[PDB]
Amino acid sequence: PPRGKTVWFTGLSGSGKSSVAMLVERKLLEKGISAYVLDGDNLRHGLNADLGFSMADRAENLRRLSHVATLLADCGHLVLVPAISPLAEHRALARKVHADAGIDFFEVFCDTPYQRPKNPDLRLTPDRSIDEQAQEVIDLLES
Amino acid sequence: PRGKTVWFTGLGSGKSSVAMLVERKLLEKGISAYVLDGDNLRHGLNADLGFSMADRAENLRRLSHVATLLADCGHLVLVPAISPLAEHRALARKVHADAGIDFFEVFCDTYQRPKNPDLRLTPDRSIDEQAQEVIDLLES
Repeated sequence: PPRGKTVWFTGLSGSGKSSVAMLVERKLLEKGISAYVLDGDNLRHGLNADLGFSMADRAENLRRLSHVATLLADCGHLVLVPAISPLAEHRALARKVHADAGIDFFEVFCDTPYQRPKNPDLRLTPDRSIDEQAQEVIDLLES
Repeated sequence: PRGKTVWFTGLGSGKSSVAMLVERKLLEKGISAYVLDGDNLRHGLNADLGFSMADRAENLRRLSHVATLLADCGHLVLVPAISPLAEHRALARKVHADAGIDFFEVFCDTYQRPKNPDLRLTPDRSIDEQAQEVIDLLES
């Protein structure tokens, strides 16, 4: 069965990660693509209910989130992950988990101890409308 | 359209074989089935866990949530479980009920024996017939 891919959105709270991810989801579902917004905050209620909010627990939450993304992508989904992921190592580990799974991984930086990504696939900035920004993610996936 | 979980339990009892053959037959019919293997999850998602009593319980708790997540995404989730104890199965069941996902317990007979499974698979049955019995349950 077909395999999906992951778009990982990193950036400070208030940078529009969840808004953009949700609009991309809607636009992809209209396309007939099984898109899915994977939010770590939701996972915290069930799967990840053992974790707290220490830095170590946040790293672990993200490590787990990257494996849930590869699992959903293995199941065919276009996974959209809005996660602050402030450390480069958070994003590097998620990238490595995807490489090992053979799942394509796109990093989108929603720009405003946050370590700024040097080489994202796409950098979004607040001049543009959320609709425009969503279309830029869509253009990235279709390129 | 929400999926469902089939939870296979038993001792070599043919659990992973029936789970795989059901997946294959469902995939041929255009049904999005998926075999969710706890040991595979231990190499990735659950790589933080050891093998203590508490760890084995946590591994099952997490597996049950992964199943509900996948079923919520529309998959028919097939779980060749290592869940010898009744309380294990009960926890998995409760997770599914709390999520509003239908849960089917399939006992691959040959450890606390299931008292009230949806289906009992008997070892005299050719594994084509066993998988077909599972599919018939799912299609009824």
